[PDB]
Amino acid sequence: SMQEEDTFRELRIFLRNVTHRLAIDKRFRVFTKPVDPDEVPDYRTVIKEPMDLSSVISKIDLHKYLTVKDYLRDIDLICSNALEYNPDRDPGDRLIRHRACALRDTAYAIIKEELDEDFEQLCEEIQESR
Ligand SMILES: CC(=O)N1C[C@@H]2C[C@@H]3O[C@]2(Cc2[nH]cnc23)C1
Repeated sequence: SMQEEDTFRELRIFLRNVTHRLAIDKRFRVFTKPVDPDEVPDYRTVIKEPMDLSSVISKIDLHKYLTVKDYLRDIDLICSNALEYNPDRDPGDRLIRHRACALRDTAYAIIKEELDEDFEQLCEEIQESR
């Protein structure tokens, strides 16, 4: 229905605003673009599904996310990729792990405060019906 397409357009507006607020935070700069194959030629042999905040905005605009749950699966993949690729005790690895955990926790906290649980349940019920 037209009302259902208005629901999904409100979901996209909401996801673009959360994603912009993560992308401007100086802590999260390392997550704003794909890892450069040139600088790190080993990255794509270890990490089988790379993800970054620029790809997330592209995916919103391609209508890839019909629920906030499917968006959070990509935020979780950015964070789990960084924990798996940078697991060592040295300060460089520990700093990127601390930033990855802060990106995940910040996204979840904005969604807990600003997403209406009945808006998310409506998106889930339209998705299930298709
Ligand atoms: C997001 C992530 O997990 N990354 C690991 C890489 C290792 C290190 O920070 C890089 C990018 C880079 N270029 C040169 N050294 C590096 C980003």
